[PDB]
Amino acid sequence: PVTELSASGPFESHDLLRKGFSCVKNELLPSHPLELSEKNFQLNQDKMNFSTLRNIQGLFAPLKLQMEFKAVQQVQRLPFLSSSNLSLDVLRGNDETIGFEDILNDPSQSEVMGEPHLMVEYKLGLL
Amino acid sequence: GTGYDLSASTFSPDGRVFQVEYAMKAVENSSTAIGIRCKDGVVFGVEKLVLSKLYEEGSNKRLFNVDRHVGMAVAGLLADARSLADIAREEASNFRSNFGYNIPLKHLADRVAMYVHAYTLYSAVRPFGCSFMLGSYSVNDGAQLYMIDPSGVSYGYWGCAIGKARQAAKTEIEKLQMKEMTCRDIVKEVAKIIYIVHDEVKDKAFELELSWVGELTNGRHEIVPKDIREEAEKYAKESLK
Amino acid sequence: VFNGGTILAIAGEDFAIVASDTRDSPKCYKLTDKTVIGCSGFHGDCLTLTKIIEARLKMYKHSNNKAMTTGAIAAMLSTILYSRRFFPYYVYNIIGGLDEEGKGAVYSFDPVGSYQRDSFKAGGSASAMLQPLLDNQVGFKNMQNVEHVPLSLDRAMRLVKDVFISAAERDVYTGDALRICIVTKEGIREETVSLRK
Amino acid sequence: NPMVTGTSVLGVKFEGGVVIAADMLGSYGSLARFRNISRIMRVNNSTMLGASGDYADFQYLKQVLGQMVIDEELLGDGHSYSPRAIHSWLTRAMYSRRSKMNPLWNTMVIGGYADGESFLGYVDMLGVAYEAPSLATGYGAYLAQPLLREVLEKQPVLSQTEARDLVERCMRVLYYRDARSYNRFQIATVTEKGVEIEGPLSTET
Amino acid sequence: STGRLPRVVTANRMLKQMLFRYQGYIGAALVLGGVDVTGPHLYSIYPHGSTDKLPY
Amino acid sequence: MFLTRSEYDRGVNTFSPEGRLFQVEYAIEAIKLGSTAIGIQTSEGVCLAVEKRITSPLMEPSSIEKIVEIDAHIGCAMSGLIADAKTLIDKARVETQNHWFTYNETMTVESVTQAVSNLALQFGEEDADPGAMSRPFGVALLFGGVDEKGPQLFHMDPSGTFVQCDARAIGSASEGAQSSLQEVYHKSMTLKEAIKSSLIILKQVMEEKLNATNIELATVQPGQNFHMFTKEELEEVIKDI
Amino acid sequence: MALASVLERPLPVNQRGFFGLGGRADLLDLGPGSLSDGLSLAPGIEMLHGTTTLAFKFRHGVIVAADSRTVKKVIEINPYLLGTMAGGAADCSFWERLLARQCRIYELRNKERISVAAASKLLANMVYQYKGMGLSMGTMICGWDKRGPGLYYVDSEGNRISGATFSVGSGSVYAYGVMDRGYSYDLEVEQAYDLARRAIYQATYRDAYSGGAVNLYHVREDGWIRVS
Amino acid sequence: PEAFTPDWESREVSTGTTIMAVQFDGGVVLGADVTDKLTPIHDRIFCCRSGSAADTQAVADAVTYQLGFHSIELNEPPLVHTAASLFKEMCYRYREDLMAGIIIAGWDPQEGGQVYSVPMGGMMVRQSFAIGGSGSSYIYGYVDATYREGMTKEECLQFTANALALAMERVIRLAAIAESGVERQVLL
Amino acid sequence: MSRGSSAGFDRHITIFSPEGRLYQVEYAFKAINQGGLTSVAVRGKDCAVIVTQKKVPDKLLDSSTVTHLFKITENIGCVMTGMTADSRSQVQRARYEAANWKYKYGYEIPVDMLCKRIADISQVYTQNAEMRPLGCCMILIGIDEEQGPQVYKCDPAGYYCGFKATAAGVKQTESTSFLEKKVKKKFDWTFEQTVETAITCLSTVLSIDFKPSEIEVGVVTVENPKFRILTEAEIDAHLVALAER
Amino acid sequence: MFRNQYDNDVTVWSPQGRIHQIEYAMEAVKQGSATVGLKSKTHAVLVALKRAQSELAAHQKKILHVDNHIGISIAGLTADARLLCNFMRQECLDSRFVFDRPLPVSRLVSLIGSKTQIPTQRYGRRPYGVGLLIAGYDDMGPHIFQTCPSANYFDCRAMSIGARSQSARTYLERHMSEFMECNLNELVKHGLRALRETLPAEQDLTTKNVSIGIVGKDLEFTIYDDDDVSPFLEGLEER
Repeated sequence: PVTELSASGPFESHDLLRKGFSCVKNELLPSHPLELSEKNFQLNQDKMNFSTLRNIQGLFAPLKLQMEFKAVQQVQRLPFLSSSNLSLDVLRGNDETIGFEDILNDPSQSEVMGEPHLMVEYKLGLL
Repeated sequence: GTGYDLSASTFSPDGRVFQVEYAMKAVENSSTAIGIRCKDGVVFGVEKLVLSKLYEEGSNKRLFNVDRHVGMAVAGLLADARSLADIAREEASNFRSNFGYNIPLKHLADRVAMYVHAYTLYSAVRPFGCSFMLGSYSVNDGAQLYMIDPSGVSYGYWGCAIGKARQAAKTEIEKLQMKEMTCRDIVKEVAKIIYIVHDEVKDKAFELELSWVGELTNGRHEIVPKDIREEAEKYAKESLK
Repeated sequence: VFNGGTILAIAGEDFAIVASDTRDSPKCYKLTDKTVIGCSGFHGDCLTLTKIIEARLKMYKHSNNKAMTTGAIAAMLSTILYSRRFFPYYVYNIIGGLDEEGKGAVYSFDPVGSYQRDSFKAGGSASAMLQPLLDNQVGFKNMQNVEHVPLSLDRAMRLVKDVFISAAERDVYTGDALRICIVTKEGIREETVSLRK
Repeated sequence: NPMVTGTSVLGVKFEGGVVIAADMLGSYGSLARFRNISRIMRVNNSTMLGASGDYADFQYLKQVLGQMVIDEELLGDGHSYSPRAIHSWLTRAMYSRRSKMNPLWNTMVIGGYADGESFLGYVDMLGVAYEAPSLATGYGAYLAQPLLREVLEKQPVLSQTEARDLVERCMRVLYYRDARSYNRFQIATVTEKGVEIEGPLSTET
Repeated sequence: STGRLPRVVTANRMLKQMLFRYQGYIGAALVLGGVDVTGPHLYSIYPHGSTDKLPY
Repeated sequence: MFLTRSEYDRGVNTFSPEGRLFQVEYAIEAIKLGSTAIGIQTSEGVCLAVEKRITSPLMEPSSIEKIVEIDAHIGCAMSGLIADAKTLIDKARVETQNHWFTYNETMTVESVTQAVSNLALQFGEEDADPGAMSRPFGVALLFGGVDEKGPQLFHMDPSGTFVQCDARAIGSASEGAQSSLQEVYHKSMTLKEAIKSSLIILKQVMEEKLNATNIELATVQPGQNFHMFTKEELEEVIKDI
Repeated sequence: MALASVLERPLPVNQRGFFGLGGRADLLDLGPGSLSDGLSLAPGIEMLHGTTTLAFKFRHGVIVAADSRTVKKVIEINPYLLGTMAGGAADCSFWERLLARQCRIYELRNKERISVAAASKLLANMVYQYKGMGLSMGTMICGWDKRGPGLYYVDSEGNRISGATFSVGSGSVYAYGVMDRGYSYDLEVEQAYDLARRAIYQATYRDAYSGGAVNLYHVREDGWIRVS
Repeated sequence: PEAFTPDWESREVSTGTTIMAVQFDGGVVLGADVTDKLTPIHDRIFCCRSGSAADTQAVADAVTYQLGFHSIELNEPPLVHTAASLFKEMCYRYREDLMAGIIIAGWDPQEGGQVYSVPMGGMMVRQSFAIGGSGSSYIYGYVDATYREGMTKEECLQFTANALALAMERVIRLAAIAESGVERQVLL
Repeated sequence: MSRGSSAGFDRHITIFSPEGRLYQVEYAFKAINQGGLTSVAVRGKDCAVIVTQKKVPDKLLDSSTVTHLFKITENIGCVMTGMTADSRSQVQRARYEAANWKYKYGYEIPVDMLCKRIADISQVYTQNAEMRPLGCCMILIGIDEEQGPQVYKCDPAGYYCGFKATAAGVKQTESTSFLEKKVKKKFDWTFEQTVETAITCLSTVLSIDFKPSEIEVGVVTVENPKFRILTEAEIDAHLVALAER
Repeated sequence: MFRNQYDNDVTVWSPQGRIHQIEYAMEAVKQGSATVGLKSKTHAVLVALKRAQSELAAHQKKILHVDNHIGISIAGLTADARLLCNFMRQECLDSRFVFDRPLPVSRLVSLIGSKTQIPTQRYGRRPYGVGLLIAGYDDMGPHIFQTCPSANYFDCRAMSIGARSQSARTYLERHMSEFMECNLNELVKHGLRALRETLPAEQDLTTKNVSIGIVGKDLEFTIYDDDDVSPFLEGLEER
């Protein structure tokens, strides 16, 4: 029981051939306890670090970290080609640690990648 | 420094960021605020310029209450000054929420000054064209007076003046032995100094804006009461002639 | 479950009535000068729902440069209620008021927003017991009158009072200053009259 | 989680303000170690607040609500949260947190005096809110509720001394019923003077 | 990078924070032990991310 | 001294030293490249006449329609950039159907115009809600409908801003046609005479001659729905001269 | 402020009210009665239910018929398209109101009316998206398009069956029987059979709750009519 | 109206390390019962850990991180109230996701010995003494009986040793935190 | 300012010149001299000393707030040279990065690793078009565990290196020559000799006889590894002991 | 002349320490039509001059309704006025929802100040080119506020903004000593005479070109337009 059917206004349109097989019936209770903890791990780590910076040092500290992260993530490679995130790792501190995201299920060999223009204009918020 | 001065991320051939220097001149665009730290408190005073007789008295205030114990006197762009007042209020409230006591004034000055500096760093935002002073009093800390300028440099002062006539006001403050005066005599002298450096012809028809935080308010920032402000203005006028 | 709620709404030829028995669930809050809603459910959901309806009424008035009619309030409330269909509001709503012809109008809802216009509607725990008697009492015949009871306003007031008196062989029967909201062409008129106990 | 009742919090209106009682006790379960703790908050001059339930959430809402009061203190624009404003804010907060799970398990009795009109409100963790001339949340809720309602029906208009004595009798009956040492109870009163709280008054039979 | 031979506390931190990240779903119970400039250090890390610095 | 080049018009978001945004006035000039559309609001209804400007005889005229239907009681007349016009037209259509779904009633003319304006005024500010437009729409619309307040005519220009009107001309000859509507219009005239005046002015300002193929007329009356005049109805109306 | 705005997070630290791993976070969750009303895209256990329906195609149209009367048993999607009710009343009404919204938007865009195949497919998609979440629909979409009379049964379980005779409800077994028909029945003879079939349901009941006449229908080429 | 509350301490314990901490004049004496149960958050601020070992150690590491960082920022010895505030933040936010109860005991120049107690569910209450973990049965009554409200370092050590020793009778490693520093002491 | 890159070989940070030089980084190096202050750091047998000018050109300014010696961790101190706000912001970043290191690795950050982290961040600033270098220099000191005293100097280009003695500021070249001459002779200065060396370098290349209020001295020692800033009495004792000799 | 590099963006400080796009936005305010706001001890009225191209158009909607106690009069770009009005309306709704009480006028105006200050510092934005005259009524009495493109706001006893509003401000400065004890009728007349002072000597106020909006102790914010202004205009002595 999730409530939230925006159903006030469930007027949204989807591309049927591109949506694949979506089952909102089961998209409310993750498949594993660790599914979201791992999906959003760099997100949650950034939020934890920004929170400690905010609480100890002030607004300026998370703002400058987020501004550096935004800048480096923007001189990148178009989404249908893999990037190295060299500068972003140097900023985040992952230039000298290897996690399981780095060795498992390598992003550089995806086994599946979409169309160039569709992936670029999805990153641009155009759908 | 022409050619190297359209961005806050460009260095002049002699290591000068010129947008920040132009922002400090922007502070020099406005009328003067002085702040004097005394033996038992801090007193602020602003040469507030009456834009019109149509404005309700108290509008366009330049003496904010940033926390229960901190008061802020500003110069430069007033919109920027109000945004920085909001930031300083947020910092003080956040500190109190996390740690359960009133934020030290030095720490508050550091937080806000580091915000101002963060704006002096990018091409996406421009430096703040506003300078301000913070002043507090605590029984366990004494009086404290800080000035932050648009470059993000905050120092601690015994007497400060920001604005158009900061140099003349600074000359006039240096004659005061403020380290051994109470807030009352400092209020009278602050009014005197505001009246001295006012340029009666170029600028016209100002109104004093006096404020203190001290032990006479029990470490609480306040506007100087109407009668004491009247006495200070009368002293300031009679001393001018 | 969650007793104490009995809403009797009656639409006449030019008036609407929404009567509730207070017991803690006070209600029959007024929406516009032509509309009254009556919420009989969990109290917190009723408060939040009426706040949402007020906000949406203000937004409608700003967008459309007019106050929103009874049928439009009903349709909006139906979509608001269905918005939480997999986690429903536990409320039973009745909207009473005037339509744009000036006639009476009464709408009743599920917790998920199913509504239809009624000539009268009893809502709550006591509603099941009171309904048949007031039904064969109000009609006096089998002729349809799918939107307006033939009675006059004073006669309909008398019927409401008499049926709540007849509820004394029924559930709680609050006897707690019966709330009565009357929608007429001259505006809402809350007329809380105490059931003598 | 196994559920335990919240510590009792009372309150009755009178002519010229509202009186609130809230006996000091950390919990009735495994947190009874933590004693001599006050469940009453002073929001501002016209508002006070007695809370029954989780003390963590009471502490969190003390933080948030006191910081809102300080935030308006700083502006000094002549507006302050009325008792009804605080009551409605708490209702919105508890409904919001009930829905977005993140629970706030606290039941509050908001009392106040603004504009020559006493306010007494009830808010619980589900979003239920209302107003009554007397309230009782916590352990002996259904034991003190009929007492208060009948007394108010007999006499709908009370004074400070009458209201305080009635609250005394309710708390005593909650003491004679159950043997928990109610040495630890606070009485609070909001009037035109302000919110005046006296500390741990002690029953001596 | 550091040019120093590691510290046993560094290994203990890495292990305990990795094992805490995977909420006990990685079934590695370890007996870590080494020797740095600080001296001999023996730890016992458990699958849920809890260590214990011990003599044996 | 010296005359120097100053340019304030090559980007949106730039005010001239006059308080004036030039990239929006250049979009209004973009309107003046469209075809002329005349809308007259009477008490018997609202008429919409547009000049079609068929480019080739091989082109299906039904596909270049400058008067469209938003709902059974509203119709739009277009002038300017077609690709932008159809975006605003689809916004209007979807908004009317959203309103019907939610509130079970027909959206009024002014409310449709307000929704289209909310869409149309959201330019500049591109890196805030991607999929936004980034420049003014180069199309002016003429919403003419019948609602609770009788016949109504609205006008929207490359600003996302609408004003109610009683006789508008938009397009390439809007100045001359507006000067003509200035006298030919009186506040109580019948719909037949509104159509008459619309077609006379369209004949005046067109470089071609009135045949039933190079113009386009639509009307919305209180009882009848939105109606687009056919080849024979148009023939009869023009042979009325 | 400008920096937090250039960042476009928004994340609950670069805002106001943050005092730990979160705090008040600009209103401790408290918000407004929505930021957007409708006219734009944007625990109650006692939902309502339905009973008995027919529908057959034809030579001259499609014929819906329901167990009399009050309550509603046939949704009037728009002048040219009909639909029956089974399962949740709110489910059927809401999802076919959304379907009529889609049908009207289609007609406005394309200047021709939607086909019955397309309409039933849109409905089947809308209710298939929430399969397994408790939606209870039993609609039966009928109409007339450029391909002739159309009749589809669309279900909340993803079913979308085309057919020339359908029947839902209690008397369905007796109503599908008694459906001895022919594709070339006269119109009067068609009304006859649908009457007789809802009757052979209620030959064990009579006018009352979900009882009355037959609430007959008829989908002609220029839109449906109500026969009686 | 009954204001029913989660217990927060009858969720999952089944066990206990029977942590304790007593405030004497100008210091505290934590005390607990080959491993060590007194986690030093700072130089004069310790803590005692109740709940799940993993979650409690995660919270203690994060507090050590944040307290050291904050102490360097403000250029003062950390207050015990500040460590207790950080602990309370994480033990109240992650209340439903952690099994963590904390006793923070320490010393700071402007307040002296402090025994802020953060039970499960996240709650700061400063206390003259705090006990925790399977010890709300034997220890609580005896300590309420005898506390003397003003002990010295040595008497406080003996008192805490007696309480933890009767918890045994149902090793004893202790630490006294004065201004002069921490004097850890192992008993048996 | 809004956005874009300034065209020119010395006007954007991401433009090379025909000779492959990043001129905005060199202009940042000139920004280090904005302030007119020189810093000396000297490494001894068992101590490291940072000495900087303390100019306070204002009677009204509270002189206890003017300082360029900062405490990064409990055992690492630095002297910042350059633009004052940039210096304070880089100190704030170094403090955060050191706290993160202690969190992740369980032991306190070394000096070389702290200057490496700060220099990695500085390199990221030099490579991207949205950010700019900081016009400041960081000289870090600390006692490691088994190496000894450490003096390290990060710089605006992202370059860092360890030294036996180093200088930053206006008189960096003159001080570097002075310290080279001193270090060629003997290097195992005890603790007093390192302080005298740092003070003599500063007071020679500036040709200024110092007062305890015109100079700042922060020290670490092997026996007292914690960063310490000497009081005016201690600096005056050192100065009188240097003058008598 | 030496100004061209430093006035094209709101993120560039001129070497004189001036942002010039802010001043150009202030000019954008001056390009509207005059609107007047003034208050007595009990009422706060807003009087506006409408332009409709002088024939064949319903005039501009110059006075807008924000809440039951707040209403605004606009001068400057219309798109900006609508954006700011949507903001004001949403904030008033949020206050009524969360706190059940009418949002104070000063707090609303402070929020507008922050909202409109952000574009004057950020890249890829421009200042708001609309100036507002906000008339409110809350616990602290009537209020008149003036908001600017520079993100400044002023507490006014009376104020006129728009094109040729200096004449109205001269009138209001001359006559403000008697505004407070004026009743509603002669307060609206004072506003009408000021607005008339913003006109040529030939043109006169009519019902077709005057819009009035009153809020007060008993009144909710009401707008009087095109025939409702006749009671107020009938009694206005000639110029």
